[PDB]
Amino acid sequence: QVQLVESGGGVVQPGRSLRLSCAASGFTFSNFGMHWIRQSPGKGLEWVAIIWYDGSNTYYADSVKGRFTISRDNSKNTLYLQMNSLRAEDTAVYYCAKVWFGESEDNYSVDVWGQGTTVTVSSASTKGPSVFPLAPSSKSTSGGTAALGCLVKDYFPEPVTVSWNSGALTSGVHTFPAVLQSSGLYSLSSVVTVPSSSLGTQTYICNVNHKPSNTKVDKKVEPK
Amino acid sequence: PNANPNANPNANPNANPNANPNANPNANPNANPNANPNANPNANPNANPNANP
Repeated sequence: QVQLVESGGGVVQPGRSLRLSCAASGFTFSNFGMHWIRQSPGKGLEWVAIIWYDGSNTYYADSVKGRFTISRDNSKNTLYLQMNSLRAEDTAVYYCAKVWFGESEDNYSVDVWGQGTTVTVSSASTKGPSVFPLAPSSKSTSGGTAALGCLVKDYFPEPVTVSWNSGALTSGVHTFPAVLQSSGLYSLSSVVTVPSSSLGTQTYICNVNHKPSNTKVDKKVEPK
Repeated sequence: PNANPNANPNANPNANPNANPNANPNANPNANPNANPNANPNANPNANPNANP
């Protein structure tokens, strides 16, 4: 069927430039106009730009007008978006989208969305996380169930992966979504409920992995 | 049985300000059949961006 594949996203310092691409397949790309639409937690869904099938007419949102340039290569079936003078608030997930087919006098929007590529505009430098144990004790025990975890603090950028006992422990695991701090570093927690009768004897180790920095940390959580 | 020529010739403020649901719903044949000079002269952003085909 119809398929759209975005590429080019990543971490970029403010003031620099970045070029996103969108590979289209399953249809005649040169016969359809295209949209770029971005989504952020602060603003929700937000349209960015539109281009005609032949590139003759282009439109941009007011917040990005004069900075972004949309283009296309119908011989390569590729859609491009050159983003210059990026600001911090441009951090979002960017989708390319295909205009639907309709009547000559109707209005138009998009029917098929791409996969999406994440763009994070921040002046923070790449930094590995600090892994601290959330040690269970009498104050974190209710009945026969206890809770333990790992705090993954002060890392940049996203994402990080957390496993327990090399993946052997998945029942009762809750990995919270990361939160962005005032320092531009992310932080999250991962918790797990275990039988209280196993505390002090069963070993629990959290394995944090960050491929962009090749960080691998195995932190053992011991009771107090 | 005639009309009082000195009666109220003004417009009753406490009259019916709503719309008349039984009024004329048809299209007026002898209405403005020409184009409007001060219509929209700008291109439509959400017009057809594809081929005919």
